[PDB]
Amino acid sequence: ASGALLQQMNLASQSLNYELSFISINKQGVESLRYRHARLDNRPLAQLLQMDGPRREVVQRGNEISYFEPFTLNGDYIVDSLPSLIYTDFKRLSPYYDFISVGRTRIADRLCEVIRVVARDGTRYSYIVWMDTESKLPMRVDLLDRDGETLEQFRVIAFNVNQDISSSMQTLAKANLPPLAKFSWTPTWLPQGFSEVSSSRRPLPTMDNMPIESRLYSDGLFSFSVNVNRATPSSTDQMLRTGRRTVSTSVRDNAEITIVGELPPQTAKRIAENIKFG
Amino acid sequence: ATPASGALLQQMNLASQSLNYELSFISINKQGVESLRYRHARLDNRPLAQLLQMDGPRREVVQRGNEISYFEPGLEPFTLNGDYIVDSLPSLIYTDFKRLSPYYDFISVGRTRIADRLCEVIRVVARDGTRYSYIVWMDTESKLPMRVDLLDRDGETLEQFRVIAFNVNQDISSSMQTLAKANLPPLLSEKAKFSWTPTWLPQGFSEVSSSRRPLPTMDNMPIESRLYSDGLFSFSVNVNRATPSSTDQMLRTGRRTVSTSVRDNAEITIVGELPPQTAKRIAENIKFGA
Ligand SMILES: CC[N+](C)(C)CCCS(=O)(=O)[O-]
Ligand SMILES: CC[N+](C)(C)CCCS(=O)(=O)[O-]
Repeated sequence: ASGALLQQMNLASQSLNYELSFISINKQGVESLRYRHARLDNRPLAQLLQMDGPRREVVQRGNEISYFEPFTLNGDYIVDSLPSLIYTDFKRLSPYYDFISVGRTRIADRLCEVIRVVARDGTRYSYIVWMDTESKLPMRVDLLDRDGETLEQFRVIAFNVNQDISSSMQTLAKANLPPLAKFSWTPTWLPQGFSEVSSSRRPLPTMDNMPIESRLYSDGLFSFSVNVNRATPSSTDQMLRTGRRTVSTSVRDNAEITIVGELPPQTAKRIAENIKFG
Repeated sequence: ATPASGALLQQMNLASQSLNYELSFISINKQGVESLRYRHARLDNRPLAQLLQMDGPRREVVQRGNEISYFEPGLEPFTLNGDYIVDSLPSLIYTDFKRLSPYYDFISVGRTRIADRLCEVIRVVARDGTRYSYIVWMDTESKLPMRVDLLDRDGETLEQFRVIAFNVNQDISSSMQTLAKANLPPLLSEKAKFSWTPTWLPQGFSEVSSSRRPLPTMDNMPIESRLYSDGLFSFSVNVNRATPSSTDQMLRTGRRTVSTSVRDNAEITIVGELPPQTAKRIAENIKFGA
């Protein structure tokens, strides 16, 4: 029951005290991170630290996420390294994802269940998760191409679980932190599972205050934005894929459509070229 | 009010040999990113160590005094004599920097954060431009190595050692305490002078041992070996009787260079952590009948 195992991983991630020492591998290279999580006063407490170079820090205290290099904002979880699929509602996903068992294997000196998370309609990237058989915490996570090429890799190098909370986190618990629309277009085609999260109109940083209209879509796991703005003679069709960011611009009619998010290029384009106007 | 680079390096060496610690590190090279764990302690005025491969089959290597035991996937384990576990730590760590200094330069490149620690950054370069070099990041408190790169003469990195998490001075683990008293696999099993010597060696190198060994051939063809080291890098000069099938060739993989040259009736093959150019220069400077 992979579905159940994945739900358990999510739950372990949200409710245990733990420290993960892990590396993030992608085209940029091998980055060294530390994540600490705890529960204190029935409230989440977390720290993501960049280990090498300048001291980039991010902390979570309840729904306050404070960033450091010096602000804070609201959110239910730290984003985009610590594998956002760890905070995924897998019950929400099951109708349109397959969870596939690929057996057990040693990662980080632990026996792990290995599970593929694939969207049924062949439309998105996929994950494969190695989870600790005891703690249920994620030991390794690969983000994969539709062609099986790896875009991003999360690998735990050392960890501990169930220990009492660091002086750091014990401090952070009390320490004071920094604290801080209707469109004329819709997408006619979205991959099975996606639904709108928010809409916004934003003035572009240009001499004309030219609006850009954005819809944020998510399927509980992957997310992207559809951005529309009035076309100019300098607007062009183009595709850029780096890692998990695809930027797909297409010009249709008098509009500049740009899709930004975790999507195979093909899918982004298919969305772009299915927006109905008027 | 900060020490010369050589004093720092000596400190790191000392820290490595006398502290109890655990390094969780990755070694990066053309193979990929491999995840290792190294534990070191001293118990009964004796070294105690464990190198564990963290992913896949459970490859383990352990040190107890001067015995090194090798544990493997579905294999009978064995023990050898050795002063330290190899392919663990970069060899750089066991180095005697007092010894190296007449022929190496130790160059400060400042301080930087590795593994949430302020580190001194130091290049270790051989003065005669003859070898690969290292750059070390060393924890400013513990003195332990936090990162180590081995570099081409062109600055390309051949191998990288990076600690991801570590602890120091913490109690010797009950796993390690078990090892001290554990049953180790039984220890598993020539002294001569030759007619040839290398006339050119990089500044610093000196002979470690000599041996004559019968090759695994129908004729019991001897092969004569001199092991050289400079305290950091090491190589062997191997001579054997040339055959019609003996050819000049160079193979460099990572930090193994195999350089064969045939001069006169001899097949000379140099094996070790040396730039190809240097290996060849040694091979083609052996005299015979000295
Ligand atoms: C086939 C070549 N590219 C564009 C990289 C496609 C890779 C597969 S996909 O759809 O997941 O991006
Ligand atoms: C000079 C070109 N090659 C041999 C490829 C670069 C290696 C330089 S080396 O071996 O001395 O570091």
